[PDB]
Amino acid sequence: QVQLVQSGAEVKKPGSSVKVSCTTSGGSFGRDAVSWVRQAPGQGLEPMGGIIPIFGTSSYAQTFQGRVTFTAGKSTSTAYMELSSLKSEDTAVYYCVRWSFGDYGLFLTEGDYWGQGTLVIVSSASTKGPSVFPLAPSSGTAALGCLVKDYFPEPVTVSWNSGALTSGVHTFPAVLQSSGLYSLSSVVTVPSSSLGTQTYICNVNHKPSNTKVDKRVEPKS
Amino acid sequence: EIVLTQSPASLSLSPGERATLSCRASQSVDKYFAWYQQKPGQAPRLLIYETSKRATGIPARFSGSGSGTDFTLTISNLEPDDFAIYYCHHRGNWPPSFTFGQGTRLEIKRTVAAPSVFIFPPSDEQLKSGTASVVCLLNNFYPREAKVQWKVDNALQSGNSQESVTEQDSKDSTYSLSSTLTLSKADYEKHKVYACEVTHQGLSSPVTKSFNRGE
Amino acid sequence: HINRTALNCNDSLHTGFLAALFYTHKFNCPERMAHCRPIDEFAQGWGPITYARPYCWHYAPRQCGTIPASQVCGPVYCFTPSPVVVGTTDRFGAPTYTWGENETDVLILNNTRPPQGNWFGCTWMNSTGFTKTCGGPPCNINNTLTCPTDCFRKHPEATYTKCGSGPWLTPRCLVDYPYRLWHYPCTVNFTIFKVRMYVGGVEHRLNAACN
Ligand SMILES: *[C@@H]1O[C@H](CO)[C@@H](O[C@@H]2O[C@H](CO)[C@@H](O[C@@H]3O[C@H](CO)[C@@H](O)[C@H](O)[C@@H]3O)[C@H](O)[C@H]2NC(C)=O)[C@H](O)[C@H]1NC(C)=O
Ligand SMILES: *[C@@H]1O[C@H](CO)[C@@H](O[C@@H]2O[C@H](CO)[C@@H](O)[C@H](O)[C@H]2NC(C)=O)[C@H](O)[C@H]1NC(C)=O
Ligand SMILES: *[C@@H]1O[C@H](CO)[C@@H](O[C@@H]2O[C@H](CO)[C@@H](O)[C@H](O)[C@H]2NC(C)=O)[C@H](O)[C@H]1NC(C)=O
Ligand SMILES: *[C@@H]1O[C@H](CO)[C@@H](O[C@@H]2O[C@H](CO)[C@@H](O)[C@H](O)[C@H]2NC(C)=O)[C@H](O)[C@H]1NC(C)=O
Ligand SMILES: *[C@@H]1O[C@H](CO)[C@@H](O)[C@H](O)[C@H]1NC(C)=O
Ligand SMILES: *[C@@H]1O[C@H](CO)[C@@H](O)[C@H](O)[C@H]1NC(C)=O
Repeated sequence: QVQLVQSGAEVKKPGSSVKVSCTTSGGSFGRDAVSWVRQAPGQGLEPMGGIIPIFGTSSYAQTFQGRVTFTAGKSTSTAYMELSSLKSEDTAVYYCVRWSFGDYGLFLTEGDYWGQGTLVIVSSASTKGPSVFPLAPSSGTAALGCLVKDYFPEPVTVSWNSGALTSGVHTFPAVLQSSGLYSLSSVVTVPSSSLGTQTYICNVNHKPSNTKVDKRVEPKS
Repeated sequence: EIVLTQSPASLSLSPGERATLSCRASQSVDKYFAWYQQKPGQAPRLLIYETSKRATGIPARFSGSGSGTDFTLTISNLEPDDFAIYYCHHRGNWPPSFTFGQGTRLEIKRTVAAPSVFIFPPSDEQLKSGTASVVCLLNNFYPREAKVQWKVDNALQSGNSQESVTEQDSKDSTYSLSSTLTLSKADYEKHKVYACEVTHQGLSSPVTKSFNRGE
Repeated sequence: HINRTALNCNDSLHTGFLAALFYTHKFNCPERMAHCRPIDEFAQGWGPITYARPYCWHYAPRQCGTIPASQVCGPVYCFTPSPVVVGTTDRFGAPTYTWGENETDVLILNNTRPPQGNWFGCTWMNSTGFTKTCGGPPCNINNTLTCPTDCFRKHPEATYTKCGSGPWLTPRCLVDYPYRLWHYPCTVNFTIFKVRMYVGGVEHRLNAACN
């Protein structure tokens, strides 16, 4: 019955260093290795290496050699990971995993104990409100949308016509831009013979900045 | 540096069927092979450890096999929301290290459906801010893999675009994608023909949507 | 009980011994074992037997005592005719289950030969990677041989039952135990025989690794 508690979600200016924490339940680690696995938004599970706290033996994966460092004490509850010279590629979730290892005698591989994950977002930015831009309709059915651009951090919530139009609505997951800000598109497909007459408005709501914007999307002239 | 290559990348199936995933290894592997699943927004779940042993709680549907360099995960009577991404995994070597697969996506099986392509020019309010964004919509297609390329006055654009994909829609089992192109206000006014060219299995030929500046 | 194994190991040398302790395919020698000498290179002494490198069979060990867990890495195997594992304890003999973390924790290896007592001798490995062995006391029987095993040829009355001090059952045979190839990596090529010892009338059926 072992549990791991990881550091809180952090946000670091690009090109700095970040230290994430991993603390275990049962007093200290022992005979066990504490390994680190990252996952960038959407991508696969990408291991980084680990440390074996009892011996001090460091394992570094080839993708991160030289900027990552693993520390732990022989009988401490906590094992560390520091990553220096962060870019936006590093924006990811970092897991620590405690496992027992061996192939041979008294020591056989047991255990899969994972932490809860530590989100690290890499941006120059501070809480900023979105800029809502129309994607005007032009050409059956037509498409129109809202471009929620240059906001930080997530989440925004887009709904249409105060929530009465939900059918045929797509709000795509946002993307971290090179600025460090977020950009989003919600679109909805509507009957083409309605464009001049049915009014369309999208409701953008960015809780971190108390920004509420209602931008009317009207076909271009 | 053991390299677990996992195949297929995407498996397109419907509930009730048998899902078989393979993972081949650059070298032999000392048992302690593991299979994991990951649902969106959730952390990976252990299914099988030590090549064949089912984890705690895992239904008898999931079966493991393999040895040496070749391992397979066997999912019988595919049930709803066994549909997720799957990773093979190995533990060992000195210094003790993790190797993971590249991943495999179980999606809900559908008929091929081509994308609906709409192109959006930059707002006149956005141009007032000094940036132009161009948006390309692929609205409801299958399978998930559609390629988009931005051509501005016949110049292929690399490093100016960024895209997102939705998750498979509960009812139509299709996908959507929007790609966003960014240019400076001046550089956008340095060109005329803005094009969005889409490649997809439902399309015998590239579909190109485009507009002319101001027109 | 796995917790009672002392586990203080640094391997700043990169000897490779740390990996062999855990993963089977990382096992560690023919250059260095050329100091071991066959029993025929020593000389007979028939004076009445009185009591006096660790991987040579002709090692003369001091009698076993209590050793601090601080300096021990891996399991500690003591040998009756048969193998046995000794764990960490406190100085009063009570078992300590903390992986050897405490500076106070010790391993009580004090030996009095069976049949009277406990074990003929013990092997462990210290933190720098060196196999260390105690037992006996060995027998005093340019080529003098202080017998740690069954030296029947150089003194008839020097038998393993009489002079045994460790895993070596004869000058060419050592007891097989799970971590034998870790403490004595150079005994890798040894052929294994099922053997049987009678010490005090108890049958010790065990496996033996021989030349
Ligand atoms: C594990 O056992 C080894 C011996 O097998 C220990 O190494 C020995 O450590 C001592 C002192 O700590 C060394 O003493 C030195 O001897 C030289 C003689 O050339 C002398 O000039 C120095 O002033 C000093 O007294 C000894 O050489 C060394 N032997 C070797 C070759 O390793 C080791 O410390 C043990 N590890 C532990 C207890 O953690
Ligand atoms: C390691 O040490 C702990 C004590 O330090 C041992 O403790 C008990 O192990 C059993 C295993 O089933 C548990 O149910 C108990 O809850 C444990 N704690 C108590 C109250 O003593 C443990 O067995 C040791 N492990 C091994 C295998 O060496
Ligand atoms: C680790 O070593 C310490 C040495 O201080 C031990 O300390 C003893 O702790 C008990 C607690 O009940 C006291 O009553 C004793 O008086 C302490 N003794 C000494 C020498 O000060 C501690 O018990 C040890 N733990 C283990 C794992 O054996
Ligand atoms: C143990 O036996 C192996 C062969 O099974 C020996 O390996 C060979 O040793 C000779 C030395 O004359 C070398 O020339 C060969 O290159 C070795 N071959 C292999 C397979 O490595 C080994 O030396 C023997 N002794 C020990 C203690 O290792
Ligand atoms: C291992 O031994 C070396 C050499 O004596 C020493 O400098 C080193 O600190 C030891 N390492 C640990 C962590 O005990
Ligand atoms: C065991 O040997 C030690 C020395 O290592 C000695 O001090 C002790 O009295 C002996 N007897 C016990 C208590 O086991």
